[PDB]
Amino acid sequence: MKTPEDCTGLADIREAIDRIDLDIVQALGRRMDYVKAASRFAPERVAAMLPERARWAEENGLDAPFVEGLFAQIIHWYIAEQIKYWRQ
Amino acid sequence: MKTPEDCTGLADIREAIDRIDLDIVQALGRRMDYVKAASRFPAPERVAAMLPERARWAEENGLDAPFVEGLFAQIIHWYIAEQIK
Repeated sequence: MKTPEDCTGLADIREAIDRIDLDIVQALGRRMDYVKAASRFAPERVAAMLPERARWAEENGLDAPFVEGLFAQIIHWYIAEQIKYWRQ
Repeated sequence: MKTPEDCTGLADIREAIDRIDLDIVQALGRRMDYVKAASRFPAPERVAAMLPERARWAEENGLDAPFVEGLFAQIIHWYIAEQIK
Protein backbone atom coordinates (compact mmCIF):
# COMPACT_ATOMS: atom_id res chain seq x y z
CA MET A 1 0.00 0.00 0.00
CA LYS A 2 1.33 3.42 -0.95
CA THR A 3 2.27 5.64 1.98
CA PRO A 4 0.00 8.67 2.40
CA GLU A 5 2.63 10.90 0.73
CA ASP A 6 3.04 8.40 -2.13
CA CYS A 7 -0.70 8.49 -2.81
CA THR A 8 -1.44 10.20 -6.12
CA GLY A 9 -5.15 10.83 -5.71
CA LEU A 10 -8.39 10.36 -3.78
CA ALA A 11 -8.75 6.82 -5.12
CA ASP A 12 -5.53 5.69 -3.39
CA ILE A 13 -6.65 7.42 -0.19
CA ARG A 14 -10.13 5.85 -0.26
CA GLU A 15 -8.81 2.34 -0.85
CA ALA A 16 -6.19 2.84 1.85
CA ILE A 17 -8.92 3.85 4.26
CA ASP A 18 -11.08 0.90 3.18
CA ARG A 19 -8.23 -1.55 3.79
CA ILE A 20 -7.54 0.01 7.19
CA ASP A 21 -11.19 0.06 8.23
CA LEU A 22 -11.56 -3.57 7.18
CA ASP A 23 -8.44 -4.45 9.23
CA ILE A 24 -10.09 -2.80 12.22
CA VAL A 25 -13.30 -4.81 11.69
CA GLN A 26 -11.44 -8.14 11.36
CA ALA A 27 -9.36 -7.22 14.42
CA LEU A 28 -12.61 -6.65 16.33
CA GLY A 29 -13.88 -9.97 14.98
CA ARG A 30 -10.86 -11.88 16.26
CA ARG A 31 -11.13 -9.89 19.48
CA MET A 32 -14.65 -11.04 20.30
CA ASP A 33 -13.73 -14.65 19.53
CA TYR A 34 -11.55 -14.57 22.64
CA VAL A 35 -14.77 -14.35 24.64
CA LYS A 36 -15.39 -18.02 23.94
CA ALA A 37 -11.84 -18.79 25.07
CA ALA A 38 -12.04 -16.72 28.24
CA SER A 39 -15.16 -18.53 29.44
CA ARG A 40 -13.27 -21.80 29.83
CA PHE A 41 -10.96 -20.27 32.46
CA ALA A 42 -13.70 -6.93 37.38
CA PRO A 43 -14.06 -3.23 36.38
CA GLU A 44 -10.52 -3.18 37.76
CA ARG A 45 -9.55 -4.55 34.33
CA VAL A 46 -11.14 -1.64 32.46
CA ALA A 47 -9.46 0.72 34.90
CA ALA A 48 -6.10 -0.67 33.79
CA MET A 49 -6.78 -0.98 30.05
CA LEU A 50 -8.08 2.50 29.21
CA PRO A 51 -4.96 4.37 30.36
CA GLU A 52 -2.76 1.97 28.39
CA ARG A 53 -4.73 2.62 25.20
CA ALA A 54 -4.64 6.35 25.94
CA ARG A 55 -0.85 6.11 25.96
CA TRP A 56 -0.98 4.23 22.65
CA ALA A 57 -3.13 6.93 21.02
CA GLU A 58 -0.58 9.51 22.12
CA GLU A 59 2.25 7.46 20.61
CA ASN A 60 0.29 7.36 17.37
CA GLY A 61 -0.50 11.05 16.96
CA LEU A 62 -4.10 10.55 18.03
CA ASP A 63 -6.31 12.32 20.55
CA ALA A 64 -6.22 10.19 23.70
CA PRO A 65 -9.70 11.09 25.06
CA PHE A 66 -11.43 10.00 21.84
CA VAL A 67 -9.44 6.78 21.52
CA GLU A 68 -10.11 6.04 25.17
CA GLY A 69 -13.84 6.46 24.68
CA LEU A 70 -13.84 4.06 21.73
CA PHE A 71 -12.29 1.29 23.79
CA ALA A 72 -14.62 1.87 26.74
CA GLN A 73 -17.31 1.35 24.13
CA ILE A 74 -15.52 -1.72 22.77
CA ILE A 75 -14.65 -3.11 26.21
CA HIS A 76 -18.16 -2.81 27.61
CA TRP A 77 -19.56 -4.60 24.57
CA TYR A 78 -17.04 -7.43 25.00
CA ILE A 79 -17.80 -7.82 28.72
CA ALA A 80 -21.55 -7.84 28.13
CA GLU A 81 -21.02 -10.32 25.30
CA GLN A 82 -19.09 -12.52 27.76
CA ILE A 83 -22.06 -12.66 30.14
CA LYS A 84 -24.38 -13.21 27.20
CA TYR A 85 -22.20 -16.00 25.85
CA TRP A 86 -22.06 -17.33 29.41
CA ARG A 87 -25.80 -17.97 29.25
CA GLN A 88 -25.24 -20.25 26.24
CA MET B 1 -0.35 -14.49 19.17
CA LYS B 2 -2.21 -17.72 19.95
CA THR B 3 -5.59 -18.38 18.34
CA PRO B 4 -8.50 -18.36 20.79
CA GLU B 5 -8.62 -22.18 20.78
CA ASP B 6 -4.85 -22.31 21.36
CA CYS B 7 -5.01 -20.19 24.51
CA THR B 8 -4.08 -22.12 27.64
CA GLY B 9 -5.03 -19.44 30.15
CA LEU B 10 -6.14 -15.86 30.78
CA ALA B 11 -2.60 -14.55 30.23
CA ASP B 12 -2.73 -15.70 26.61
CA ILE B 13 -6.10 -14.03 26.20
CA ARG B 14 -5.13 -10.75 27.81
CA GLU B 15 -1.99 -10.49 25.69
CA ALA B 16 -3.86 -11.30 22.47
CA ILE B 17 -6.37 -8.57 23.30
CA ASP B 18 -3.67 -6.03 24.17
CA ARG B 19 -1.99 -6.90 20.88
CA ILE B 20 -5.27 -6.56 18.98
CA ASP B 21 -6.20 -3.27 20.63
CA LEU B 22 -2.73 -1.89 19.83
CA ASP B 23 -3.20 -2.99 16.19
CA ILE B 24 -6.45 -1.02 16.18
CA VAL B 25 -4.85 2.11 17.67
CA GLN B 26 -2.02 1.93 15.15
CA ALA B 27 -4.54 1.39 12.36
CA LEU B 28 -6.37 4.50 13.59
CA GLY B 29 -3.05 6.30 13.54
CA ARG B 30 -2.40 5.45 9.90
CA ARG B 31 -6.03 6.24 9.02
CA MET B 32 -5.53 9.80 10.20
CA ASP B 33 -2.40 10.10 8.05
CA TYR B 34 -4.33 9.17 4.89
CA VAL B 35 -7.26 11.40 5.80
CA LYS B 36 -4.80 14.29 6.19
CA ALA B 37 -3.18 13.57 2.83
CA ALA B 38 -6.67 13.64 1.32
CA SER B 39 -6.60 17.44 1.48
CA ARG B 40 -3.70 17.44 -0.99
CA PHE B 41 -6.50 17.05 -3.56
CA PRO B 42 -15.53 13.28 2.97
CA ALA B 43 -18.65 14.15 0.97
CA PRO B 44 -22.06 12.94 2.22
CA GLU B 45 -22.10 10.49 -0.69
CA ARG B 46 -18.82 8.87 0.36
CA VAL B 47 -19.92 8.49 4.00
CA ALA B 48 -23.36 7.15 3.07
CA ALA B 49 -21.62 4.50 0.97
CA MET B 50 -18.92 3.63 3.52
CA LEU B 51 -21.10 2.88 6.52
CA PRO B 52 -23.28 0.18 4.93
CA GLU B 53 -20.07 -1.36 3.63
CA ARG B 54 -18.56 -1.53 7.14
CA ALA B 55 -21.82 -2.97 8.43
CA ARG B 56 -21.36 -5.67 5.78
CA TRP B 57 -17.77 -6.42 6.83
CA ALA B 58 -18.96 -6.60 10.44
CA GLU B 59 -21.42 -9.35 9.54
CA GLU B 60 -18.89 -11.32 7.50
CA ASN B 61 -16.75 -11.31 10.65
CA GLY B 62 -19.41 -12.52 13.07
CA LEU B 63 -20.05 -9.11 14.67
CA ASP B 64 -23.06 -6.89 15.44
CA ALA B 65 -23.61 -4.67 12.39
CA PRO B 66 -25.41 -1.76 14.11
CA PHE B 67 -22.77 -1.59 16.85
CA VAL B 68 -19.85 -1.73 14.42
CA GLU B 69 -21.44 0.67 11.93
CA GLY B 70 -22.19 3.11 14.72
CA LEU B 71 -18.56 2.76 15.77
CA PHE B 72 -17.25 3.80 12.35
CA ALA B 73 -19.77 6.63 12.09
CA GLN B 74 -18.16 8.12 15.21
CA ILE B 75 -14.71 7.59 13.73
CA ILE B 76 -15.59 9.26 10.43
CA HIS B 77 -17.45 12.04 12.26
CA TRP B 78 -14.54 12.71 14.63
CA TYR B 79 -11.89 12.56 11.89
CA ILE B 80 -13.91 15.01 9.81
CA ALA B 81 -13.70 17.44 12.73
CA GLU B 82 -9.98 16.73 13.25
CA GLN B 83 -9.28 17.77 9.66
CA ILE B 84 -11.14 21.07 9.91
CA LYS B 85 -9.04 21.61 13.05
